[PDB]
Amino acid sequence: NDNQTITIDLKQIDAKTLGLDGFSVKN
Amino acid sequence: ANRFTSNIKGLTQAARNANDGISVAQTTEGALSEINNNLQRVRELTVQAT
Repeated sequence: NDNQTITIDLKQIDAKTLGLDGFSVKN
Repeated sequence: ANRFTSNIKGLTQAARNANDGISVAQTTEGALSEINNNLQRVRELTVQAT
């Protein structure tokens, strides 16, 4: 029938959305 | 006897008319079968499209 769905979720995984934006270990 | 002859000829002709009526329904029913099959395939496609 209609409306018979299983929902798959997708999360944006990248440096910006992981806290690793600007990750440096030197000056 | 003369009245009987009218019934014999009348009923015999009437049975011929009844045979025509059966043919009309069969021809109409036959076309509906392909319409049903086309609808069945369309239903399958919508399941694949949604």
